[PDB]
Amino acid sequence: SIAQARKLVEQLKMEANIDRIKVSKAAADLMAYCEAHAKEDPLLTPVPASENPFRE
Amino acid sequence: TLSAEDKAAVERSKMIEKQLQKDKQVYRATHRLLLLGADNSGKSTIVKQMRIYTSGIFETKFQVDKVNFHMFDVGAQRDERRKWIQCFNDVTAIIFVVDSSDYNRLQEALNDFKSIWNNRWLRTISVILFLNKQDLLAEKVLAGKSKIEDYFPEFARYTTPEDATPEPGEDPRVTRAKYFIRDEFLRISTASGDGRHYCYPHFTCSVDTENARRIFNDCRDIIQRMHLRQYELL
Amino acid sequence: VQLVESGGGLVQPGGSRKLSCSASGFAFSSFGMHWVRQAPEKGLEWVAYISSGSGTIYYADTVKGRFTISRDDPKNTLFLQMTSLRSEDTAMYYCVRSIYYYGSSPFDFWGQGTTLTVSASADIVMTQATSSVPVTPGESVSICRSSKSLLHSNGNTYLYWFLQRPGQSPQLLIYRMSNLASGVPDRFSGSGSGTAFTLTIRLEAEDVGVYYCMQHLEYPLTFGAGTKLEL
Amino acid sequence: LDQLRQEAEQLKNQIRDARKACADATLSQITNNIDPVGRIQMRTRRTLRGHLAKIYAMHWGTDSRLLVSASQDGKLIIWDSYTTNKVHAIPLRSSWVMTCAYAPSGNYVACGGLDNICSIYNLKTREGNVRVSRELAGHTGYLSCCRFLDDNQIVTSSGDTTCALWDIETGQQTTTFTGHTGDVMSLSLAPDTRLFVSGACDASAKLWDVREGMCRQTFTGHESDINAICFFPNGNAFATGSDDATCRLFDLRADQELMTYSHDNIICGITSVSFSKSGRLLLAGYDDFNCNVWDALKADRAGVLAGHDNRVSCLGVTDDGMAVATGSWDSFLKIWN
Amino acid sequence: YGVLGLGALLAVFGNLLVIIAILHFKQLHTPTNFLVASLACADFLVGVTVMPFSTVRSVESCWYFGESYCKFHTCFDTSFCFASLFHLCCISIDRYIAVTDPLTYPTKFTVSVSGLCIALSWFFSVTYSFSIFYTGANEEGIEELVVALTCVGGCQAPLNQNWVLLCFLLFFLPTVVMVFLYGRIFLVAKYQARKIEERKAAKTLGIAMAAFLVSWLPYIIDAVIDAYMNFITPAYVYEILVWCVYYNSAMNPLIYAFFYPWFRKAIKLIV
Ligand SMILES: [NH3+]CCc1ccccc1
Repeated sequence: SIAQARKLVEQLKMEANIDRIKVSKAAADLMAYCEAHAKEDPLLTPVPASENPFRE
Repeated sequence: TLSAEDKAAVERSKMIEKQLQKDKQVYRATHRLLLLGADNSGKSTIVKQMRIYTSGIFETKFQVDKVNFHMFDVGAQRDERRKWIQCFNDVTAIIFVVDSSDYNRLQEALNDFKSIWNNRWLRTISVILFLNKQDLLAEKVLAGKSKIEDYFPEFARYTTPEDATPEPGEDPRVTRAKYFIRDEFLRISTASGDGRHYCYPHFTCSVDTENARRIFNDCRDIIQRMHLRQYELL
Repeated sequence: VQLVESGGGLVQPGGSRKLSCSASGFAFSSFGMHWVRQAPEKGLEWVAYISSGSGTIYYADTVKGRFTISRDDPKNTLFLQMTSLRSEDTAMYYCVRSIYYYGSSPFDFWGQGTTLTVSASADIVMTQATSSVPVTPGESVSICRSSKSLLHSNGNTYLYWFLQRPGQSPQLLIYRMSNLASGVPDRFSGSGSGTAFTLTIRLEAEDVGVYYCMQHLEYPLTFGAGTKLEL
Repeated sequence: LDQLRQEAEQLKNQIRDARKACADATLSQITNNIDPVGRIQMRTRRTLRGHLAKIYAMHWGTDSRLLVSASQDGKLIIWDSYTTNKVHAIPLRSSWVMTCAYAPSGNYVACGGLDNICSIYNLKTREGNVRVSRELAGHTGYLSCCRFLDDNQIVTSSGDTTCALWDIETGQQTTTFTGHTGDVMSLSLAPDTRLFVSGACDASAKLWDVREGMCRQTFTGHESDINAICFFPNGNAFATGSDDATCRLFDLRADQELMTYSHDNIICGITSVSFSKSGRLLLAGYDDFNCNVWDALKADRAGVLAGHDNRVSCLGVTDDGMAVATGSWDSFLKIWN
Repeated sequence: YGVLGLGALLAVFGNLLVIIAILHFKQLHTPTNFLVASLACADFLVGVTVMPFSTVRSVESCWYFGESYCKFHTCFDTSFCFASLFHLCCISIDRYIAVTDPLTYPTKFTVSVSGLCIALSWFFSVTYSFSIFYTGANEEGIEELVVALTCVGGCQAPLNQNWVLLCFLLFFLPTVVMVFLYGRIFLVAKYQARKIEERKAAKTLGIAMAAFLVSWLPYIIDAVIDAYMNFITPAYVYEILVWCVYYNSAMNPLIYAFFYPWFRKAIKLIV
C-alpha cells in the first residue's frame, strides 16, 4: 500500500491536466447537431406507411 | 402473395419454432436449485456424495423418483453477490449449507443468512437450510474444552424446548447445543417470512446415505404450498 | 461440402432406375434439395424439389407423376426413383443444395455427376439472345430473356447467374442479379431493369465455358438457353 | 502512506473547483424555448414469441433488419424483424448469459454470462450450422457486456473490476483496463471506435482510450450503481442510467453533468438507455414494467411504451432509426415504431 | 321476460370477457387457461342459441316454431348443455393434479393434454345426444309420449325409463369426480394450514361445489325419477327446473376466472 496509493495520485494528477471548454459551447454543439439531423430521424416525424416497412 | 423463396423462408422458421416447442418440454419438467453458504461448510462433500450416487458456475444433476433437479454452485466469483443474485429469481429453492463445528463463524453465517432471506429479488424463494458436520459438533462439546457461552452468552439461559426430538444415544448437552443454533437461524427466518417463503432446517452430516430425499420432500412441500396459495386455497 | 451422385448406367426404354445423391460435410438436414437435368447437347432444366424436412415437394410438369424424390436424414442421403423412362429423359443429373433465409445464397453447391449417363403453358421463358460470342483476354463480354417482370413486391429480383466450366459441374456466380457469390473473383457489378439483364465481366483464361441464367420467381424453375465464350 | 491522502484530497478538490469554474450556464437554460417535441405515439408492429425463459440482452444488426436476443434458458435467436421469421436459433453451452453482441460485418455474434467466458459464433460458414470459433477465457467475474470493434477485436466488461480488450485470432487479451473499484456493468463504444465509456457499481463512469490502457477521464454524478450507459450519436457526450430512478447526461469535453432525467413519480431503477438517430429522443427502460421516452434537450417525459408484462431488460434503436426494439422478463420482444 | 332476459345478458356479457381476454393477452396463454376459454365458449353458445328460443317456449307454453325446430332444438341443448359439465369435471382434475402431485404439474398438464380435454368435452357430449333425439332411442314407448307432449303442444324432451337412467349417468360422473377430487383437496389444504402454525380453503371449495350442486342436481334428480312414478310433476313446475341449469351456466365464468386475482389483475390493465 506504500505505492498502490501513489499510483492513484499519479493517475489522478495526469487526469487533472486536461482542457475544459465552456459548458455553453457544448450546449450549442448538441443543439446544433440536433437541428442539423432533425428532419431525418423517423421517430419524431411520423413516417407515412407507404415507405414504412413496419405495417400490417 | 409471397415469392417462391419466402415460402421456404417461412417453412424454415416453422421448423425452428417446432424445435423450440420440444425444448419447452424439458425446461418445464426440471427444477433448478442454487447452492449457497461459505467456504468452511462442506458443500463440495455434499455435491460429491450425490454425483457419485476460473469457471465461475458449476452445475450438477440428480434425479430421484423420476424427476430431475439441477443444482448450480457459484464457482470463481467475487465476494459481492448484490448483482448476480437477481438472476436467480425463478429457482424453486435455495440450499444454504452452514458449518456448525466451529463457533466463530456462526455469527458470520447469521449475517450471511439474514442478507439472503431479506433480499428483494429472492422473496417467494424458500430456503432448505442445512446444518453440516454435526458429528464433529458433538465431539467438540462433549470434550468441553471450547465453550459456547463465550461467543453467545445465552447458551446458559436458553433451555432445550419440549419440541426437540433427539435420537437415543445423545446426551442432553449435545441436544441442547444442537437445537440452540437451529433456533438461532430460525429466530431471523420467522421475522420476515411474510407468508411467502419458508425455512426447512436439517441436521445432516458430512457423509450421508441419503440426502437428496430431504430436498425432494421439501421441494414437494414448497410448491404444493405455492399452488394452494395460487388457487386461493391456502 | 462434397456430395457424390450414384446410379446411372444403361437402362431400357420403359424400365425403372434409382438415383442417389449422398451428402457429407454439412448439415444436410437443414438444406432444401433439387434435381436438375442437363441434356447431352442442350441446356439444363429443372426436375424436382424437396424442401428441408420434406414439408413441401414440387415437380416438373414435363414428367410429373413418374418421378419421386425422397430424403433420409439419419443416413444423409437423397433419392430419386424413375418409372416408365422414355427417350426424352436421357441426360445427366445434378443434385443442387440450397438454403432459404434472409441473405442466403441458394443453388450455391452442385457436385458433378459421376458416370451419370443414362439411356433411352403459363410459364416464364429465358431464351438467351446468343449462343456463342468471340472472346479474347482483356475485353468484357455481356448479353435479358424475361417474359415476365422478375421483380417481386418485396424488392428482390430472383435471377441467378451460373457458369459451366467445360467438363464438370456448374457453379454459382451472381444471385438476385446484384449479389456476388462467395469464393469467386470480381465478375459482375450489379445491373438490371426488371425485365432486361446483362452480366458484364477483364477476361481471364478460365472464363471459357457456357454462361446461362435462371429464374426463381415462380414455382417452375426455367433455365436459359446457354451462352458460350471461346478463345 | 499518511503523506499521500492529505495531498490527494487537495488535488481532488482542486479538480472540483476547476470543474465548478468551468461551467457557467445550465443546458436547460440554453435550450429553454427552442422547440417542444410534443406528445409521441408509438405502437407495436411485430411481437416476437418463442423464448422459453426471460431475456437479458438483444442487439440490432447494421442492416437494420436483423436482431439477436439471448435468454436465460440458454438460447440465442436471430430474427427477421420484417417477416418475423426465425433466421437462426443457437443453443448455448452455459444457461446463464447476460449479454449478446452482433458484429458490424454481420457474420459474427458473441455471448457470455456467469461462466466468465465470451464465446464467438460465426453465422456464415460453408457447412450449414452456427458453431463456436473462439472462447475467450481470461476474466474472474461474470461478463456484464461486450461490443464488437471489428471482425477480430472485441471489448468485454466483467463482474471482475477489469475491462479487457481482446484479439479473436490469438485468443489473448491485448489490453486490460483496471481503474474502477467495483463491478463494471455496461460499456458503450464510440462511433469512431477510438474511445469507449464504461459504468460500474461505484456510481462512476470512465472514458478510456483503446490504443493504450489508460483511463482518460472519470465522471461521478450518481449515488447508486450504474446500470446502463449509452453514447450520443455525435460522439462527444453520453447518458447513463443508475438504480435510483435517475438518468444523467455528461459531456466528454465540458466534463460536467448537463441534465438530470428524473421524476418524483419514479421509484424503479433503469435497466437500459438508448438514443434516437438524431439524438433528440432518449429512450430508457425501467423496472416498473414499462419503458419511457425523454426529450433529450428539454428533460421532459413525452412518451411511454406501455405494453409489457414483466420488467424490461434490453432496449435499442436501429441504425437508420426505423424502429426501436424492447425485450423484457416476460420473454417477448416487441418492435415499436 | 324480465328475469329470463337478465339471465341471457349475463350468459353473454359476463362470458364475452373471458373469451376475449385470453386470446388477446399473451400473459394468460397458460394451458390451464385454455380449458376456461372452451368452457366460456360453450356457455356463450348456450346464451346465444338455446336460451333465446327456450325463452318464448317457457312464456307461451307452446312450441310456436314448428316441429323440426323442436326435433333439433332439444338435441343440441342436451348436447352442449351437458358439455359444460365435462369442463367442470376436467377443471377439477386439473386442480387435483396441481395440488396432490405438485412436482409434476407442468410435465403432465401441457397444451397437448388440455387440447385433448376440449375435444372430448365437445365431441362426446354431442355424439350421444344427437344419437338419442334423432335415432329415436330416447323413447321406447311412444304411445304415452304423444298424448302428454305433442297433442297439448310444447316440447319438454320426456325420457323413458330405460334411457332416463343413462341420462342421469352423464351427470353423476361429472359430479362424482368433482366432489371426490374436492374432498381430498379440502383435507390436504387443511393439514397444510396447521403445518404452518383452512378458513379460506373451506370457503373457496364450498362455493365451487355448492354452485354446481344447487343448480344441476335438483333438476336432474326430478328428471330421473319421472320415468318411474308416472308423470305427476306438473309441467309448469318444470320451467324453473330447466332454467336452473341455465342459471348455472351464467354464473360459471364468475366462480372461475373471476374469483381469482391473477385474472382481475391482468384485465385491470385496460387503461
Ligand atoms: N337444460 C337441459 C339440458 C339437459 C336436459 C336433459 C339431459 C341433459 C341435459
